[PDB]
Amino acid sequence: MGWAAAREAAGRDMLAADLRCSLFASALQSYKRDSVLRPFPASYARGDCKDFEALLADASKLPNLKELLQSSGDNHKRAWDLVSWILSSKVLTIHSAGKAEFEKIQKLTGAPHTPVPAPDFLFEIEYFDPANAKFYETKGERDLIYAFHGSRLENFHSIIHNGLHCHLSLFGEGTYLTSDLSLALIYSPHGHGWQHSLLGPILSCVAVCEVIDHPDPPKYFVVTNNQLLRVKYLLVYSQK
Ligand SMILES: Nc1ncnc2c1ncn2[C@@H]1O[C@H](C(=O)N2CCN(CC(=O)Nc3cccc4c3CNC4=O)CC2)[C@@H](O)[C@H]1O
Repeated sequence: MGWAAAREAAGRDMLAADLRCSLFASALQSYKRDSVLRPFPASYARGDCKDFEALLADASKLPNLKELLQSSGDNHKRAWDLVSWILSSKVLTIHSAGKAEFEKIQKLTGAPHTPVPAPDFLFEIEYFDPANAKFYETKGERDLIYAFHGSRLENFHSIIHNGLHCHLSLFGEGTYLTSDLSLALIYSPHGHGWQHSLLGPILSCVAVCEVIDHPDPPKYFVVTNNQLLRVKYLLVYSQK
């Protein structure tokens, strides 16, 4: 996606654009970047060779999104290229939501049984076709379940773009979900986001999943076929 298209997208929802940059920074900065930074910007790869040192360096030169947008940049050329890539997707996009939807989420997942904190920011994932149509076609007459999934921040760039995978032979294969946000949170410790983020530099992210209902101390449950679920919301918490 081009620079003018990037500037319109970022201007329409800066906190959603900022999140996508913060989640990219978190994956990039992680020692696990080789595996967690997927999708990877092809501009920073030769063949199979990913140049994480070029990418880490260029990432650390990105100004905050207010500065990037207010600066008429042909000098912020490398930054625009990178932010344009970050905010591009033909499959989905992300939308800032108000805590008028945290009420909705709570109603969908079920009233909490244990004290829980309120997210500082909430975000919804909009899926475009064929992906969107495919999900509802798979769903059919079956009703949708809403459950939480906690994870380390460096995993959310890959979780969002590639979806939740199923494994990591051993113990327990499939994705673990819970209707108690207090259980999901123990799997979502604070991680390092982006120093120029409007959300703040240290964040915790919890996913809300749309689960197609099929026979599948707080209670939890496991989803083995990954065609039956998708991240629909993101609960973001900033450390103060
Ligand atoms: N596309 C992806 N990119 C990077 N990580 C991805 C990914 N898709 C899934 N994952 C990540 O894989 C990790 C994974 O398989 N794991 C890690 C931990 N483990 C058990 C476990 O998940 N238990 C478990 C138990 C109860 C509740 C919750 C969890 C997790 N979240 C919860 O809310 C099972 C194997 C996982 O943490 C997940 O968030």
